[PDB]
Amino acid sequence: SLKKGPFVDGHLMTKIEKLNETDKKQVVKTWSRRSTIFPQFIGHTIAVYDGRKHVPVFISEDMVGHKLGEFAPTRTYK
Amino acid sequence: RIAGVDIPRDKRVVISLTYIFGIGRTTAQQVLKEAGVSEDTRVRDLTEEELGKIRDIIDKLKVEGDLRREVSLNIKRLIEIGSYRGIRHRRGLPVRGQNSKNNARTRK
Amino acid sequence: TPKFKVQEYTRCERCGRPHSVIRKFKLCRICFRELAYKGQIPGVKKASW
Amino acid sequence: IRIRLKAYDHRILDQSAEKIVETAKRSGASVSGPIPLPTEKSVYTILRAVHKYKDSREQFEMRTHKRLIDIVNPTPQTVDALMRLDLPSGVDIEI
Amino acid sequence: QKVNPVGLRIGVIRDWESKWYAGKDYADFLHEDLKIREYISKRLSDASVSKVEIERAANRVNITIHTAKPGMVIGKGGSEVEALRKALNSLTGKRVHINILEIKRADLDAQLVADNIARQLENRVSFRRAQKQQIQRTMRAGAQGVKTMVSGRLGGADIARSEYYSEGTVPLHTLRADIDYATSEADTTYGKLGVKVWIYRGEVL
Amino acid sequence: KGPVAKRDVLPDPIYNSKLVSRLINKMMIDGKKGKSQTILYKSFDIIKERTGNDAMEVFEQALKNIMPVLEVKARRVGGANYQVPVEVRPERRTTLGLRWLVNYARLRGEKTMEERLANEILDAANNTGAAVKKREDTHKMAEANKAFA
Amino acid sequence: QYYGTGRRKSSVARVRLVPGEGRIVVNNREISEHIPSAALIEDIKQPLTLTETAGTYDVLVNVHGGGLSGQAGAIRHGIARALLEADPEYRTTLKRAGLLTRDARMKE
RNA sequence: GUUGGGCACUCUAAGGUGACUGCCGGUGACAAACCGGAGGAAGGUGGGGAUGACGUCAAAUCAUCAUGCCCCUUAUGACCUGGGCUACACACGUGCUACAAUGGACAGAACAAAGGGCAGCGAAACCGCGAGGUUAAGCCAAUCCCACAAAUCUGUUCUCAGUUCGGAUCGCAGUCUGCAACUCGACUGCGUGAAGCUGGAAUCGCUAGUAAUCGCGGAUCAGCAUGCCGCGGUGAAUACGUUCC
RNA sequence: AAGAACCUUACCAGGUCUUGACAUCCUCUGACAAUCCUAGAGAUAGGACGUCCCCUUCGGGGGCAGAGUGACAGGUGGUGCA
Repeated sequence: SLKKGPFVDGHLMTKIEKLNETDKKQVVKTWSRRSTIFPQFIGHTIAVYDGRKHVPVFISEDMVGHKLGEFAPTRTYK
Repeated sequence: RIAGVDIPRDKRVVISLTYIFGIGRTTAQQVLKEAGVSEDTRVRDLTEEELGKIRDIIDKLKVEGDLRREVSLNIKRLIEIGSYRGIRHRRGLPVRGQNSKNNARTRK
Repeated sequence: TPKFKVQEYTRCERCGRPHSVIRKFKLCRICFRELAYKGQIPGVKKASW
Repeated sequence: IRIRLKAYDHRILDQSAEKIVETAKRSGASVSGPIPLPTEKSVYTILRAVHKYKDSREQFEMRTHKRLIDIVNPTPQTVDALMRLDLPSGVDIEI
Repeated sequence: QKVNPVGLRIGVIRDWESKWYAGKDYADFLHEDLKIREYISKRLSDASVSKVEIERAANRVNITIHTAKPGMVIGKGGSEVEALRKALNSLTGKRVHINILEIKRADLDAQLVADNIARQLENRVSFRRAQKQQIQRTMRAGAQGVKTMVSGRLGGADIARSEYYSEGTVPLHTLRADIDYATSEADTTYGKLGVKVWIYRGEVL
Repeated sequence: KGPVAKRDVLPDPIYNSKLVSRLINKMMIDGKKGKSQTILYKSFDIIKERTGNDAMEVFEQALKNIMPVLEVKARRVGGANYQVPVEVRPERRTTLGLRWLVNYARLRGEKTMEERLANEILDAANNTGAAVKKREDTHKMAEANKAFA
Repeated sequence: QYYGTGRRKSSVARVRLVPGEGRIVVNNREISEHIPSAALIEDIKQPLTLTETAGTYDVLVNVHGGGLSGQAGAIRHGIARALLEADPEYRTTLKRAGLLTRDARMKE
């Protein structure tokens, strides 16, 4: 829902809030493709599971509001 | 000429505004209401005063190249993140979860 | 015993089969049909319409 | 007193009401004779798709037959006699 | 294939086993019934019971188990009955009753008949013979038709194929004809074999 | 084996003509008899306003000119391929009258159907247009191969 | 007054003739309001026209169910069936027009 | 009906009756039949569904299930998380909406049936452009709620245009459901407005409440319908004939 | 099988458990357990917190769980020319 606000897994948001205590530094691996990219994520590289491997996606400004799985395409086709 | 668009003369105003990119039926309806002018009058039968008022209301809206650019910078933005939707934009495939096997021809 | 309520799915409470289940009876089309025949389903008779 | 009877066989449901009415009339209270209420028709349609689109139909049906029995000018013996009566396993006696 | 004769003749000439109204309790009262009848089978696998009629009355659940061996069913002083009840009392949750009547002439009931043939085929009695005992017993019982079938690897015969010895008439054309039907599976050392047994027992007029 | 009876239509309430009703039912689309009842009563007011005659005088005249007298029927006994001249039964005359009237009225250039149907009736009544031509056409064709029958 | 139940489809018209001037009032409205079609109105009057009782009786119908066509047929049938209570001499003239038959054409 | 009001009618549904060539004309074995009478709601097999025989394809299913013997048996057992099943060069099926005017929009009228509901239906007020949100009436019920129709009829405007035709697609918008709608829901804004100017060769099917057409409800189901199953409304044309297939 | 987001689900990729998910017993019979703290993507974990089985002439047994236990259990892996 949209009254409840944007969604993010609390397991992930904790990991990134620990990095926000320090200066980015570590790179978080997660399976929460469904988590919304908040402003707090900006500057991080997030390792997101695409079904087999973790895709390293650098988080920029325009990526805020989207989900993490928008940047980790699950199906290979050329 | 309204928002840099020669709206047709013979057809009614509401219709003539639908040609203006960024104005549809319901926008044209609440334009002419906000203009305080009859929505049944004709473009050929309007006044230059009434045109001015219509033109003043439409300046508050994003229309034509202003809107075309807004839309185009979004196409930029999605191909500037390699998002699923971005890739679907550049590949010419459906971007909102439509199936491709058949019935995707508008995109293809 | 699923984690969330959504995951919980209707299974044939006799068969165990998780398909085709009739919420009134909690049976798949199969286990029901058979029991309907035998006539162990209080007032559910075969129809002609 | 207002009684609602519900059954899957209208025969036993009629034989019930007969006694419910007769026990109230021997008890002496005036009876509104068993109102037939709109019989409920739950139909269950099990389809087995053949060639995908053709589909062998098999329909089953449950009918709840209903009867309403009002008892006017009720008596102590009536209220008793109603609880005394044994309506069978296929009838639901609601008061 | 064919319509199950019972299937199409319930509430018409034959009756419900499960005699009870219940609205919101339907599934509770139903799946209970399914345990009760599945239990009495596994328990009384040898007592010649078929029509396990189940009535209900809030918490007074009655189970009539019609039995061709009623003296055997009761047990030594209601020994089998009482032990049966307490389990059912502890399983179902209610006051499980045990009214009992007899299946006079076991060869009139098609379940019992098909159960009899179920054992003969396990003990390796020639398909041929197994049926013929029933057929003739059912004739003398007083039945206007019979159609025992056995189908499967018959005698261990590599190729499975069906063998039916049919006497009298099997009037499936007649909705008022009392065609009993009962299937059964015969698990030998070559798979399983199908005991199907029809019995026309005089018209229901 | 025995000729099925044709369905007895009611008379058209304002012209008391079962012919006019049959036209309505011919014009009716998707069981919208209302649309067709309107169209005809609109078309007949158009005929009466133009001509001054009663629409019934014109419509019956229109049908006379559309209604076929002889038709071509394919006969292939051995070889043959004979277009047997067949006399149109009086029911099949009206059939083909109303069919052609409606079929060609729908094809006309005029904007509304009430005008299109009015103009096809007015043209049919003047022994001209397309629906009258169609009758001529099959008669010209029936006259052409008249040596069979 | 002379009562007669009509039924077509799911319509059920409780027709009642009363001494009047040929007014058909269905559920407290003039027939023209309730049934729009003229063709349907003529067909509803068809029993009154053949007995020549149009202008003799006020028809007071109570209808419920089906549509406008359906409602017509039930009224027609119910007028016809009301007239039979008014005068048994009409039976011959009604029966000739097929007005006393109940059209039992249900959906398949 | 809102209420008192026997309850007439209608409806509800238990039990009945009713169609039989029965009766009457002709006809013909004086009979059967046939032709036509009446009476009746029904006429000459009342109309629908239900229920057949012995068949064969060692037809199909060990991905309903079970199954004798194989195999796997720290895995050919099992559990989780993410993903795929929703890919798309294309093909073969099923289907829906358009290709306008007998239409589109605009408003005023309407007239349905069947079915569902308490872990719910939710009135009605209220809030928002809307989808929805608020709180909560009444009611597991012929009692209350969902539904209470749409096609259509009557006002009005556009005027045969790629169009107030058409709706795809995309951009930006919101709202529910769920732990979560990125892949991959539905719905509603708002703009955009593709193809389509009504589908050949060919092929199938259909004799009436049918074809065509317009809505409704329900199962499955948190949500998800251009599918399925009901239900009702409107409602045809044609059947001469057996010449041919 | 036009009611697959998860579940379903069988497939995949990776994580993981191995009387193994469950399953009969064998017995041993405790509590079983809720539980919420910490992890983890979650399973899988360790534990914060939390164990009282009832019936039992109070022996045992019915259980449930864990352990032991044992063949097995269990396979959408084969064979529909078993």
